[PDB]
Amino acid sequence: TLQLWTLQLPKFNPYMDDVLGSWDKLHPEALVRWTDLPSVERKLLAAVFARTAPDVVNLNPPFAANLASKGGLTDLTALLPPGAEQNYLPSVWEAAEAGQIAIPWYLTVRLSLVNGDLLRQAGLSRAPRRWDEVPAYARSIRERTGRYGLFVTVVPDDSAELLESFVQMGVSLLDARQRAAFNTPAGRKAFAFWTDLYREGLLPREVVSQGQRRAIELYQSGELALLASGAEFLRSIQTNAPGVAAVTTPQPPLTGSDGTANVALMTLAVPRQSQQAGEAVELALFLTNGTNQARFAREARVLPSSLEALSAIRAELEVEQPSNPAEAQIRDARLLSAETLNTARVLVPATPGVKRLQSIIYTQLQRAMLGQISSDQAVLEAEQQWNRYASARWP
Repeated sequence: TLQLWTLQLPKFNPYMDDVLGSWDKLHPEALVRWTDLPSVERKLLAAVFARTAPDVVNLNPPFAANLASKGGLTDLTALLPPGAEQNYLPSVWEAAEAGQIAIPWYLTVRLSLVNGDLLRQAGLSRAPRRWDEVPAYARSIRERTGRYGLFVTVVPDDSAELLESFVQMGVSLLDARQRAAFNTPAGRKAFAFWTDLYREGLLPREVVSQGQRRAIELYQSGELALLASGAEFLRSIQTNAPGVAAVTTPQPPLTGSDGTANVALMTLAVPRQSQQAGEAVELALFLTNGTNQARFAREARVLPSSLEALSAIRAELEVEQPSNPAEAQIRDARLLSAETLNTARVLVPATPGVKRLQSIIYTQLQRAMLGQISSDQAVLEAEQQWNRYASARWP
């Protein structure tokens, strides 16, 4: 039997129950036992210590790089059928220094869910689309409505949107040698950007202590004018808070002057300890073929990495006839995500130790937002702490 490990998937039990069921009908010799987890490295280490490593593991570019730098992922090129990469988007297939360590699965382009009713209360007609327009926008929301314009968490190991904003703001995080590269005019400007927003009462005070689940809660309460989220969460807004969804419009995500948006890549990898690597590759290919990826794109309102499924999903969206405004809203969001994908890139560099770097930056930025140190003081402390870590790991 094979053990499949997926990341943060309750709402998608029926999808998994059918596709894995189909797999079990096709491959009775390698039945799948599925476990979904949130905190992934601790559980992989325990299974590998017991010499019971899973066969297919769901990863993202940052975590996949930490594992592959240590020789833990199978080079799939040896086992992949010839012309298997032809079935995937080339930009996302090549998004995996240790060879081909992962097969692309699905991906998400997050949009700006804008509360249009809060905008009219603030005397605004639309939400900003670039970060240098965020302060003026946030002030108008804060003073005329009392609500908050946006919510970006600085809890060290929560969402990476803050670190992604650094990249969108032109900040260079690491050089070749893995040394700190953000003590630059861009990095100091980015640190001051977030410090000044918090100190001026423009951000919710709990951004230093709560993650995107609080942002979700604030938007559904009508207390957040812009929520960085995808199409799938829009349907739960429709059910949980119809008053807010009725005045919600999907909008392009916030970017920097370069325009690039972020895309969250989900992949499937085969640990080197796996004793059924060939069957594991077959399972990863089955989960990511045209039919299964298209079906998951519909049920999850997500974008696939399969060319066949991506074109099929784009085609269904262009000719979909929604029966009510709710379905039309969901169609508008999914279509905007599919259109944004042509300009979106992966922004957190798929390098080892990026979560250590995120934690150091978020911690120092947090000290500056609370007024315990200056912004430049946070930059220096972050730079020196990262170089402490980087000299020990990569001398």
